[PDB]
Amino acid sequence: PKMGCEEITRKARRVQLQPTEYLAQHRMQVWQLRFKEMGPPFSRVWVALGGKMRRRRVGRQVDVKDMRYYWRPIEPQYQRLYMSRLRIRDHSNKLRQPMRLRATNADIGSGSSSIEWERASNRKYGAMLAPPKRQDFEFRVV
Amino acid sequence: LCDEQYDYNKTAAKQRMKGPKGAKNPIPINRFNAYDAMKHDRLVITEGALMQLEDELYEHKLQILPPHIRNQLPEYGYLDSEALGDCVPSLKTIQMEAAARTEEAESDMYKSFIDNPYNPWKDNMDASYAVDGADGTVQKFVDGKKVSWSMLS
Amino acid sequence: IHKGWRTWEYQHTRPDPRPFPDPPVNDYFGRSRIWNPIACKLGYVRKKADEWGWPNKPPPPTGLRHSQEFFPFFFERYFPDAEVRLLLDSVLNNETKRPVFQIPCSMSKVELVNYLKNIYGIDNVVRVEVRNRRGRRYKNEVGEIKMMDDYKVAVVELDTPVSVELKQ
Amino acid sequence: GFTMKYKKGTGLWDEDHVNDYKTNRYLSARATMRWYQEMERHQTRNSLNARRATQSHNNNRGLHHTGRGAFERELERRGVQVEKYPLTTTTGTMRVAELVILRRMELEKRAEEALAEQR
Amino acid sequence: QRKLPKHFPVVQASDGSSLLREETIACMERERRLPHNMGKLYSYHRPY
Amino acid sequence: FKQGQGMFSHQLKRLLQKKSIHRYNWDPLPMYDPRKLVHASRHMDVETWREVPDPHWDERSYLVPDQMFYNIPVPPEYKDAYWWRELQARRVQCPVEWVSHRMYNKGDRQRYDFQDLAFRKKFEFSYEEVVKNAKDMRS
RNA sequence: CUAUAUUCUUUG
RNA sequence: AUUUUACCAAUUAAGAAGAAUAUUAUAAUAAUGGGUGUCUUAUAUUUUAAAUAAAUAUUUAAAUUCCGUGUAGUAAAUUUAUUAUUUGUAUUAUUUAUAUAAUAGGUGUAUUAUAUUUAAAUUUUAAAUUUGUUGUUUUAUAUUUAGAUACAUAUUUAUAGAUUAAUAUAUUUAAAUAAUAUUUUAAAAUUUAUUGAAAAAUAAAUAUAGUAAGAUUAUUUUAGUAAAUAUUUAUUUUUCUUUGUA
Ligand SMILES: NC(=O)c1ccc[n+]([C@@H]2O[C@H](COP(=O)([O-])OP(=O)(O)OC[C@H]3O[C@@H](n4cnc5c(N)ncnc54)[C@H](O)[C@@H]3O)[C@@H](O)[C@H]2O)c1
Ligand SMILES: [Mg+2]
Ligand SMILES: [Mg+2]
Ligand SMILES: [Mg+2]
Ligand SMILES: [Mg+2]
Repeated sequence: PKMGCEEITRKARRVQLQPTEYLAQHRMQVWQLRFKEMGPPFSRVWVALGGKMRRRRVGRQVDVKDMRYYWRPIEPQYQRLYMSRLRIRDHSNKLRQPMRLRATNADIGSGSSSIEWERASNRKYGAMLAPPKRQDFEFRVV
Repeated sequence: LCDEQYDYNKTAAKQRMKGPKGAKNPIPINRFNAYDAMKHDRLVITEGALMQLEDELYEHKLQILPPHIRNQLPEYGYLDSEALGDCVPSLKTIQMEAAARTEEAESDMYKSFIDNPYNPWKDNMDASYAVDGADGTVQKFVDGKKVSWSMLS
Repeated sequence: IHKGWRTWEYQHTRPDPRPFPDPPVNDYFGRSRIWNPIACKLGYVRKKADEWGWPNKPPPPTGLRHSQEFFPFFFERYFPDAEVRLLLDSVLNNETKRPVFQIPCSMSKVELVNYLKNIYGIDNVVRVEVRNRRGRRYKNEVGEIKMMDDYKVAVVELDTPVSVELKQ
Repeated sequence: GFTMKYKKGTGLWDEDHVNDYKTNRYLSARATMRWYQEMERHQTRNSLNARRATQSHNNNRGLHHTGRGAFERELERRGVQVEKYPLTTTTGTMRVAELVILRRMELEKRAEEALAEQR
Repeated sequence: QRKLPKHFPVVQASDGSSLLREETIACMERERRLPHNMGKLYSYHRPY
Repeated sequence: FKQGQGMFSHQLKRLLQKKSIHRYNWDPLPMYDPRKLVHASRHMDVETWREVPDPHWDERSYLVPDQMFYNIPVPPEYKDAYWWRELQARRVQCPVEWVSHRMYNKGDRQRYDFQDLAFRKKFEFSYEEVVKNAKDMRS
């Protein structure tokens, strides 16, 4: 489940297709506020600023204070650790490359450039990232 | 050839889809393939089929060529086009000759209409354009008359 | 609903209730069998097919339906149906004053006497004793339980002793 | 939802743009006929239903089965062409085909004698 | 095309009138209880 | 008692499963009796002291449905108390759960009438009709 | 982390 | 003679209407609650109410308790839509049964160790668990059968960005554009809806369980031991020999 079963011969439940997660689910914005990734293809740092700052500034020294204003690469473990959440969209697709922090223009256009979207004149050539159309001078949502 | 295969559940979206997961437009069974070629030994091809194959694969093979070669195609007479009318039209199938004569027949209803597909935008090079400052719009004018159409919502 | 179940993974179909209902038909062919008082649609609809054609024919005026002339009453008055049958072992070669009849259960003691008077011409009947015996149940060789129709045993007491002789 | 309604008849033949996931490798002599039955009844069922639904719906809205109202009813009385683009009718689209065919047959006489003249 | 499933019994007159169908059904049923033809039963559970 | 090894309690578990006859008895109106409103608002003819059979009465009249009468004529001004059994007559005559299947599939939303819960087939063409209706338009 | 600091500087 | 010592052995082809209108998915045309062995009567046969549901939806952006929340008409009645017992065993695939038994009169020993016949020699039940790595605990009578899911692969039409907090800026080389999955069995619990007595029972869910746990299916193999280890992969950096470094 066997041709004898009183279990299966009386219908109970029927399981449906299960919905998939948001394709971008794992690019969480708490990363996108803190860091930014910089790099040439196949080598890219994520860089951040330092916190020692907003508790005690005074009395310490100016050098140790302004060692805080530099962009710095995150430690590689943390970078691998955060990148790993971006690598889980395709396992066993070895020929792929991980998702970036901020969506590039190719990654915006890829969702309208398919052959399943070509009749959708909404969301073509990017829409939701442009400012909205001026509404009819009598336009009202009531 | 084959039609492009579209997937309208590529994410999960429609749940009451029974289906498989994947292309929702699989190649139908009466096409030519490797399996049924390997099973049956003699391949019997009618000349209509030959002509149709060559016809649908022509542009395909032309695009593949390196660009210093594609430039010589018009010089060699490969690219002579019936639409432009440098040659007499070519041999087509029955159905395509039917469609073609259909358009030959229906080309006369678009003459006096400004949306004529066979002569669109004939009014460009006598046209004036005027930028409105009260609300951003650029409106077309011919003979002081506003030709351009403000869109509806 | 402190916590919502995952209901989005089920397609919509009603599961069978686990204390599953048994089928309404009565399988017990024994002594203690109960007639079911509950009336389904099919009873009334089959009535309606029986009395007048319900699907096709238009219904007769109520005055007819509720009158003696209405067909199932008409046909019952002028074409009665009863199997009033006799156990022979009561009337065989012994002289017996009390023959024993099998009777449809819807007959009274009076209706039997009327039956025997007007049809069989049996004009002396002191009285009738009545039993209701559940029909005879038997299994055949496949084990199909079958029950012959219910009957009424009437001991019918006469004035003159009656025998039916067997020539040996 | 969005199942791509616009691609339904787009295909050159009757059997494409149809999701056919019930199938086999080898199709027998009558399974093939079954396939050719299924496809054309898939087109015909879906077309005749879409005819019936709208004809019935137009009839329930009190107008002509075409969706052609009283106004357009008046225009046809007065001999006015009622629409902008008079697309080819059924009889026309049959006529094209047969004239093409009747060209091709004649040509296949002439070619026959041509080739027999050479050979 | 059939107007009743193949496995339904035919209960009707030869004319096709359904006038008597309940009598016919009743008859068939009392007949399935105790067939008139029926020979000696070989069962140990016997009506008498 | 339904719990036992006895056969009476064996029947009662089964016999009690069949479904009783259902009709929709739509509620009585004891205090507004529509059938006595025929005698409302009628002029008297004073010779015979019977009612005057006014021909204007029967076009202003509002027909109040019920089960054991066909319809009951009522003067219009009094129609407003009968608003519920106008909605019970137009209703489908069952629990809506029995007929609910008309609702869920798409083809039966378009072909069936849902106004104040009357599930009833709209007018719908046969196939030959559809064919000859689409044929004489040459489409 | 939230508030007060709003120029290259500053609080809990 | 009254009597031929004691001990020592298996593994079976199956005799047959005792397996088919068979199991599962598949049919986008019917459908007021199926009830036969049924059958007056309805004062006693009423289920309705703008909400996520027997109606179940084609992207990765922006924004929001910063950290589980996200894609908008595709054509306007247009063809994703709740189908079904025969006008093909309906078609296509898929799965399938523990009724049934002559089997052989003796090869090793005969004063105690345990299969290989020349005698001897040699032998602690495996798994999991323990990391002071066991002396502890749990499972296993046997035969047969059921039993658990990360895509080891990308051939011509064809094209790929860095940067600022921001506005901006522009010296400056790649690319096989697809996503759908993620062990397994188990608490004490919770929540919802009924019944009963003066919390219990019945019916629904896939709650969580590295200090509770237990299982996890294919031998004859071919590189070692933050820091380690593992997978894929990289550098011929100088001496007399030698060196796994990344
Ligand atoms: N986003 C848009 O608004 C949008 C998008 C694509 C194309 N268009 C085109 O813009 C033009 C007008 O748009 P709108 O929204 O202002 O009006 P509309 O298209 O909403 O309405 C136009 C009216 O004129 C009819 N019409 C359209 N094309 C016609 C034609 N070619 N010949 C005769 N009648 C025709 C329309 O069917 C309708 O009756 C049309 O070509 C429309 O298809 C507009
Ligand atoms: Mg239907
Ligand atoms: Mg057997
Ligand atoms: Mg044990
Ligand atoms: Mg096994």
